[PDB]
Amino acid sequence: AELLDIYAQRAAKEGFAFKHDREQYQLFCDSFPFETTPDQAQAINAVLSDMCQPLAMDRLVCGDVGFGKTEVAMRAAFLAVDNHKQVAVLVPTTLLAQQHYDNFRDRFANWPVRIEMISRFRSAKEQTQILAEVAEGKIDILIGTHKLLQSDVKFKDLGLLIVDEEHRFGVRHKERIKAMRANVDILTLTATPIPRTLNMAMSGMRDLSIIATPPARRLAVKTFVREYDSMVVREAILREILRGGQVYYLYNDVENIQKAAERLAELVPEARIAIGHGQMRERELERVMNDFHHQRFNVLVCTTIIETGIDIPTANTIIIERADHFGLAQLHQLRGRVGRSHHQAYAWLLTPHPKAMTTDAQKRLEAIASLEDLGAGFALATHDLEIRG
DNA sequence: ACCGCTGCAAGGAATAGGATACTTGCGGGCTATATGGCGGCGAATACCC
RNA sequence: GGAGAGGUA
DNA sequence: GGGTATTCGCCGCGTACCTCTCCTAGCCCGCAAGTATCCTATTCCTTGCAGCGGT
Ligand SMILES: Nc1ncnc2c1ncn2[C@@H]1O[C@H](COP(=O)(O)OP(=O)(O)O)[C@@H](O)[C@H]1O
Ligand code: BEF
Repeated sequence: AELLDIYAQRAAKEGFAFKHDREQYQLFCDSFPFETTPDQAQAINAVLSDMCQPLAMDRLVCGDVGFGKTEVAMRAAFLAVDNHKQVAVLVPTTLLAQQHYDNFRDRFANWPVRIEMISRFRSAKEQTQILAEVAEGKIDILIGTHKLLQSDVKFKDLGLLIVDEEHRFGVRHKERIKAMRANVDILTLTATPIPRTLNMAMSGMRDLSIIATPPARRLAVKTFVREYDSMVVREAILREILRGGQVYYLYNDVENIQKAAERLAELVPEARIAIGHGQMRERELERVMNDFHHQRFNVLVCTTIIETGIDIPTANTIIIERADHFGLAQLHQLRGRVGRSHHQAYAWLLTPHPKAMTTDAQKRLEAIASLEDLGAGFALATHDLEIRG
């Protein structure tokens, strides 16, 4: 009955056709100072052909982290601004939202087009101005979190929508963003699908694509599943400090993180530490993110806001503290978030007492330890299927 | 004497764990179709006048 | 209490 | 009617003792036990409205 309200098998849509100029797109390729992997090229060809088709997309590009997936979005946005179709981008954070903001600014500091962000960082006074500008269409590239899906943003011609890290998103988020215009091209970027989406990809009802081709210098990431030792963490911190890198410290607490920062400072007097949590006024958060870009302090304690990831090649090691309750997707994503460089990264994993571990925690840890190699996220997602169900 | 700010609830994503509705085999409690034995004898038909 | 089987004189 | 033959069915078949076993069938409804499921918590994130210093 619900579908009979639409009077179609999800088929009342006619879609849209994009026009691409081969020379213009080739010029944008020239503005990209890199060479894409063959599977990245295949994904580019598939997405460009699909948008050239007069139908709307729902395409999964589920490849492992560190495979330059974002550049596919960069080129999609370039072809969107070629048509001037008011592209919007969604990510469930502010850190990676800022990362995408600056990346798009870099991609379009040569191409005349307007890129901006709308999130908690912006004041409402300028949020209203952003909404007015996107109502008149003077803005083409917007980056922001769920503020857009609050029945407040107005688009003269909403023609392209982008979503990153489909995981951690509840249902009806995609429906709320779809409600505005049916024939918009949906580009679903992600690192790992949740079981339902992966099963639907298997069904073939949604377009799917995989990029099993890592960059040249992306060597593996070492992993070490160890019991709670206060010395391995210190010596690994020193190992990366002598290397000249940044350590990602995970503890997953917003109360004892304060004490833990000074505790690990006493453990490692050589370490310069900043304190990070999502319950902060965000001014010092962006300031210390800038500091991290400058690597003035080495090791950062943080909650799961780090999961989205703005990894710098300088960072080459992650030490966690809680290893009893974390999903396999998160484990693999934070494993692969490190790197983007020629240098061998590391992933030091700290576990509390083995007998305090429940059976499922043992299964998760043994599974993540069993597999350690490139192109491991997709197979890990397949294994997570039949586990989470 | 008006305002933008902080802060304090309401609703999304990840784990453990008891309650409790659901399913099942029973134990006692109850109700309701033959075929290898003769002999004697008296009554009951059959019969053919 | 009643049936069935075997046995003794 | 009547004297007769033929058939049908009922009646009957020793006394005393010892050992052993087994004695209605089937349905049905309460009921004990065992279980899969559903609601109950914890941790993270991003909103929406009421106080509130400050001027
Ligand atoms: N084929 C390649 N060769 C060398 N470096 C690459 C290649 N593809 C991507 N990179 C680099 O690796 C980084 C990966 O970042 P990102 O696009 O966020 O990857 P992912 O989205 O998979 O995490 C990019 O910033 C880019 O500079
Ligand atoms: F979206 Be990614 F993994 F940078």
